[PDB]
Amino acid sequence: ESHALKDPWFVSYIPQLTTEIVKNNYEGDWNLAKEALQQPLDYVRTVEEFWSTLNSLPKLHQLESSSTFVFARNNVDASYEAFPNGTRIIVDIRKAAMAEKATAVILSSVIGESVSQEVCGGKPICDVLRLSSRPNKESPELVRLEVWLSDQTYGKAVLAYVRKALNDVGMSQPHVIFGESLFEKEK
Ligand SMILES: [Ca+2]
Ligand SMILES: [Cl-]
Ligand SMILES: [Mg+2]
Repeated sequence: ESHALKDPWFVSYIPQLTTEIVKNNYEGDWNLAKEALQQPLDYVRTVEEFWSTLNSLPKLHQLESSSTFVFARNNVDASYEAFPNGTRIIVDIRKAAMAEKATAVILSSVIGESVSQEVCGGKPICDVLRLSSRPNKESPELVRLEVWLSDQTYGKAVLAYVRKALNDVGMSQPHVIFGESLFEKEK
């Protein structure tokens, strides 16, 4: 007795890219780069499949992979340009011993529709989730989680909800950092 997800999520991994590499090889189109370079993992359709696929991922906090893992609702295009008026919520997890649980909390909150129900009036707004290793000199095991929203007017409220969710299960500054980045600004 599987439990269906509200929507299926297409899960893949992509190599690390840069604006210049995408400009020079993929006509500036990050979605084309993704289509050209991704490897599929699964199209998750049930709660059980979600957990199976998540548990199969590399330990990004142990530098097992340089790839970005993407979860895309209904296989939506995962480029900024496919999110007009959108924003990204960034969650940086500095503490390696918290990365797996933070990832589980954030991904399950969205894929299980808690964010939609509790923040967005039941409308699907969070349509892409990304997960990457992003070490820096201050934080050599940093994992970066991104939540991409189709409508920037929900950004502050989604951030607050996800922050509270993490705080409630033991994860707060300085172990995790939150930010928001409008797609129109970044572009
Ligand atoms: Ca296509
Ligand atoms: Cl915090
Ligand atoms: Mg499958």
